[PDB]
Amino acid sequence: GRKLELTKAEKHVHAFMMDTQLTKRVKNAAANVLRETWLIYKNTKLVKKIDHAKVRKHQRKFLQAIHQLRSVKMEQRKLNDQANTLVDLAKTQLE
Amino acid sequence: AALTEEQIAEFKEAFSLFDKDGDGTITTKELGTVMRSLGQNPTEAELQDMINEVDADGNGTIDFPEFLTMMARKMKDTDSEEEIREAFRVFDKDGNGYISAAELRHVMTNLGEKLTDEEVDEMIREADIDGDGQVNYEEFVQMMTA
Ligand SMILES: O=C1N=c2c(F)cccc2=C1NO
Ligand SMILES: [Ca+2]
Ligand SMILES: [Ca+2]
Repeated sequence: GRKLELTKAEKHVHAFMMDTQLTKRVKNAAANVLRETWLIYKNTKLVKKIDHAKVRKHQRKFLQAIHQLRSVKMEQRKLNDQANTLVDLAKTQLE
Repeated sequence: AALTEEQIAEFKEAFSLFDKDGDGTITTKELGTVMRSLGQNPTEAELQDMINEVDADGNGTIDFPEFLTMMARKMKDTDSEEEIREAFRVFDKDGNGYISAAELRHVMTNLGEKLTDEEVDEMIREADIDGDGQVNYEEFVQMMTA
């Protein structure tokens, strides 16, 4: 039968955005990545006049939004392997 | 997604692993019990997401129809050769690709669920391909997954 094989994990992280708390988190954090990337770029490349405090502030909001996205993505990976655990358990009845 | 009649029947037996009280539906509470019996610790929210991903009609539980529908989309398997080799590597003390027969016996008789000393002898008989008292676990894992 399947011997040592296990359910194959999906190509790329795609799932569980039905969660609606995860989806709100992605939407807000991603928009904040867009917001702070623009604001950091403007305050370093489109000003005559680099205001380093402005840059620190948006650097802080930037890393926060980036890591929020990371955090959602890892949570989706955890949910996917939890679901594949259940699929694997049920596939033992195929033997 | 094309479940044979056979797989449909044995997935019914599979439903009972999850439906702990037999009432025809799987709840978050039953999935928590199941998941913890597999040594995992999903949070309440993670259990809700498990259910909600499969619950087609939205009544909060999974019935065999929604259960089987999900199964049909996840039948593809992949080989485990490399995950297994990494489990062996946990015991590769010097990171040289080898675990001694004596160390393998130590690990297998003291950690996890354990093997009997008679069981570890049969394991090592297969694992020490070269008879040098050392287990090249990459090669051993390749022979078991061949
Ligand atoms: O989300 C799921 N809930 C499941 C269940 F109870 C049994 C087998 C597979 C399951 C899932 N795969 O994604
Ligand atoms: Ca039940
Ligand atoms: Ca349902």
